[PDB]
Amino acid sequence: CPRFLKVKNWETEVVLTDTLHLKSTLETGCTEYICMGSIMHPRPEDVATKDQLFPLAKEFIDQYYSSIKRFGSKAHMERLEEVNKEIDTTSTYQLKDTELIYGAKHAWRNASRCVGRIQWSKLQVFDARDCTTAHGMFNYICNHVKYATNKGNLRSAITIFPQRTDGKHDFRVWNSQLIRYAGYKQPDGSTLGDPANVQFTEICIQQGWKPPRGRFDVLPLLLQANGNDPELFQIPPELVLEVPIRHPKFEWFKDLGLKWYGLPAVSNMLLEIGGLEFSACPFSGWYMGTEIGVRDYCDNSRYNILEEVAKKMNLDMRKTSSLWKDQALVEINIAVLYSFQSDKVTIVDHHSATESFIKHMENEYRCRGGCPADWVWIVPPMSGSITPVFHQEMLNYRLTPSFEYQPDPWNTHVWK
Amino acid sequence: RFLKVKNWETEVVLTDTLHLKSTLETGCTEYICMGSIMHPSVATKDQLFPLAKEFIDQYYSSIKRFGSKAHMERLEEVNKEIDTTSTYQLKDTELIYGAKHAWRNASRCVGRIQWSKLQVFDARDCTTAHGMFNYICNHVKYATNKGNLRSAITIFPQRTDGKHDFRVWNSQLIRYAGYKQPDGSTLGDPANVQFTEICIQQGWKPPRGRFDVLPLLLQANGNDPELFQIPPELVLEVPIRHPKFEWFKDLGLKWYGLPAVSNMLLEIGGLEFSACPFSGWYMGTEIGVRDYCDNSRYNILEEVAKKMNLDMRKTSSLWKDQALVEINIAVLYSFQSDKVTIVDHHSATESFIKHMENEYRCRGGCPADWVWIVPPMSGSITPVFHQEMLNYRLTPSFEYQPDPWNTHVWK
Ligand code: HEM
Ligand code: HEM
Ligand SMILES: Cc1cc(N)nc2cc(-c3ccc4c(c3)CN(C)CCO4)ccc12
Ligand SMILES: Cc1cc(N)nc2cc(-c3ccc4c(c3)CN(C)CCO4)ccc12
Ligand SMILES: Cc1cc(N)nc2cc(-c3ccc4c(c3)CN(C)CCO4)ccc12
Ligand SMILES: Cc1cc(N)nc2cc(-c3ccc4c(c3)CN(C)CCO4)ccc12
Ligand SMILES: [Zn+2]
Repeated sequence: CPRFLKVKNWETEVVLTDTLHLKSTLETGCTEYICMGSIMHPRPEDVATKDQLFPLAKEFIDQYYSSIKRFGSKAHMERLEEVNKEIDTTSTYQLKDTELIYGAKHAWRNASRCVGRIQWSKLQVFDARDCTTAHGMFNYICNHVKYATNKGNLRSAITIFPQRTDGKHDFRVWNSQLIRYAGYKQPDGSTLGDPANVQFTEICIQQGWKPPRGRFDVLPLLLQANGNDPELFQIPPELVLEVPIRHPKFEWFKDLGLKWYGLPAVSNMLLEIGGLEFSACPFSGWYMGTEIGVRDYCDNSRYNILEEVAKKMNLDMRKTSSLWKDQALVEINIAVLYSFQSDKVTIVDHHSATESFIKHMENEYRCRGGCPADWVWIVPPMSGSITPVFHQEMLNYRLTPSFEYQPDPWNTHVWK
Repeated sequence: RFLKVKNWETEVVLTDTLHLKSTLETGCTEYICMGSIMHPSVATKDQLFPLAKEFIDQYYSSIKRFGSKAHMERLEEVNKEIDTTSTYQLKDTELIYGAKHAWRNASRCVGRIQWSKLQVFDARDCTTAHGMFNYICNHVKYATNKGNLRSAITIFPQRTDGKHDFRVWNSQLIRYAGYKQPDGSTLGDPANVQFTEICIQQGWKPPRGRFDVLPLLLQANGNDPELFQIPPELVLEVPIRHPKFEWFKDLGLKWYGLPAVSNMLLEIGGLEFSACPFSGWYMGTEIGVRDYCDNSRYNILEEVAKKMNLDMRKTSSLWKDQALVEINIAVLYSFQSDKVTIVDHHSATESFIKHMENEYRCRGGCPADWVWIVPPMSGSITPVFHQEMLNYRLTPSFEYQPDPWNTHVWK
């Protein structure tokens, strides 16, 4: 590996120099002969053995004491010794509160696919490592939602449940986000509600949930403590801030009956710090408008929102070259942004977010020596080339602490 | 080993074995991916013969005559020719095969379902810039075809010692000049400001309009390049108007019909063709008229939004996005109305998915660069957005080469 790699911005001609990639610890999936940059992800018995844990913990503790300008100190050496004794005698170790907070913020700071990382150091960390039951998890999650929502002035936050021990006592949130709408596949094939959530909805109903069978039924929480079987809980509806979607010019848009929830809280990823694995760690921020997945709702039978909007706009839907899909996609995204701003719910448009990210990326190159960034996920899903990330070259690599994918729990769980 | 790629809308999984036959580096490593870097990075007798062999082998394998009589005879003939001349010459059949397969292997090209329909013009006998101009005129006339555009490539003599290169200095056969105004705005096409100044310094007398077709600057056998004017009756153009906004035509915009890329290098069996202009037809989003100045301060993007009376105070109004869609509607509407071949990004990406399926079935895979295949607008409502791809470098190939004015020893 060469010591300095350059990235160029082809609009501004600015060149940045990356050295931070020398600190990457996980494989990308690419090789010198093949690039897997567009692959989305390139057993339970296995937890870190003692001998695998030692070097990962040292690397994290070193990095932590380096960041607080205490590298090589008495404090640093005593912590190393203390961690090594814990691993020696218990096969694991416990993070200090300060290291837990540092590790969670840097897992976000290192998330190469996240365009909102300019915010990385303003993360509220909730330590739920004292949790023991699904009821306790529900309590912790309700407080998280209430704190993060903050009556529409959203605050990014993470709640960290106990780390993995032997792999048979994992804490898991089975939801993919804390707030999602149910989806119901009808006998004739059409979809009621959110088609993205049909499978998990079926699991909840299988587990005993009584579905209202509407378009916007907030799913229950499915929570697993200490490897036990997961248990169902209803989020108090007053904790779920929602926004009705309307359009600033099209009076008929509201008649589509659409709304969306304010808080994106992803809960099916894994947080890795110093070799420790926090398999339940829901984190939340606020939305970028393009993320809001209302366009895939069915309006009726075979017409989704995108098509219905085009019909109501009276666009020519016969030929594709009329760009009716593009026109309707813009109007939907205009409606989303206008509705959140009107109700004073935090949201960011893709122009502002990518513009902030470029400034963040420059600051990180200057102050940190690099900024891992996954162009394939950073560029927004519409109007790519008119955002400043499109012509920005990026280097992708995996730093630790990190957020990682993990198997869906229903595939791996051993039912009691 | 075998590698799988999933489409997350259709859940189709394809299995890639063809990447195993790749031997040029991508730029990535196990620890750093350079998928968004635009370019991450003469032949001796010893280097040449294995490359020539590999290509001859795959050629005779493709015509199902591997290990045949004529196959063995060709390897011996090529080997002897490298030994005595330090290079070798491709047969016409091989030249056509190689050119089509360089297109087939262009991982960044969404239009490759057409790869086998390519008219190849052998210009390896050319000796002078005048001859290059002749070959290029014939290429343009054939490819334009009164608006029924036909894909084509013209291939000039291969590199020898590196001091006698043939080069087309233009980036495309047809482009508009760009004039940086002391004002501060740009007259004409801002993307061509540098080459425009090189043409002026070379003696071109600029008309200083908005749509001045640049002269050809042609370099034969390493000599200094020479200027030529393409006959205007050969340059097919389309006035840009809008099917609903009658004021769009008042922006006075137009574009040329023939995209013909002339600054890339074609590599076949170890031989290097530094002058090989290739042309097809446009995808509507490629047409970079949005970056024109309408006045001394506002973009076509800004001018369109202004005439649509959009709110341009805040980005969240998405005025840029709205105007961008309307400019692309007009481009497509204008080419179709004038019966000039064009493809929209929905049809093109849809065709590319079908191309991938074909290629995985018959070839074992298809190298594809997601970063370049996804169109520059409305990405997620095209079928390629959710299509996983594998990117790898197969030869024959089209390659980047430095601008000739940074390497040329002037005399
Ligand atoms: C504060 C406002 C935030 C915004 C606007 C934002 C924006 C985004 C967007 C637009 C994506 C890609 C979405 C997609 O492709 O569908 C993303 C991905 C991601 N975000 Fe952020 N994010 C925010 C906060 C956070 C926080 C607080 C965390 C964690 C502490 C986080 C961690 C991640 C990760 C790990 C990914 C990649 C997920 C994956 O690989 O599957 N984000 N973010
Ligand atoms: C026939 C219709 C064709 C269409 C619609 C088409 C479309 C495109 C598009 C949209 C791009 C990317 C454009 C950009 O990023 O600005 C591209 C790239 C490319 N095209 Fe095609 N193309 C066509 C024909 C051809 C032909 C005939 C050749 C050569 C024989 C070719 C070779 C290439 C190459 C080499 C690239 C990548 C350039 C690079 O690596 O820098 N294309 N094509
Ligand atoms: C905190 C936060 C705020 C926000 N506005 N967007 C976010 C988007 C993601 C995200 C985006 C894509 C994605 C996944 C998560 C899940 N992985 C595991 C599957 C692949 O797809 C995560 C967190 C977000
Ligand atoms: C290559 C690539 C780049 C990028 N930026 N995002 C991607 C997102 C997905 C994705 C994954 C799961 C998913 C959906 C999208 C949404 N729909 C289709 C419902 C099913 O859930 C797949 C590939 C992506
Ligand atoms: C034949 C044909 C038809 C068509 N419709 N589009 C095309 C686009 C390209 C192309 C696209 C992008 C690009 C470059 C060329 C030049 N390289 C050297 C720098 C990187 O940028 C090439 C050929 C095309
Ligand atoms: C990462 C990436 C992906 C992609 N799909 N396309 C890209 C195109 C360029 C590009 C490079 C040079 C250039 C222009 C575009 C055109 N304008 C900006 C005039 C100046 O020349 C750079 C990066 C790209
Ligand atoms: Zn890569």
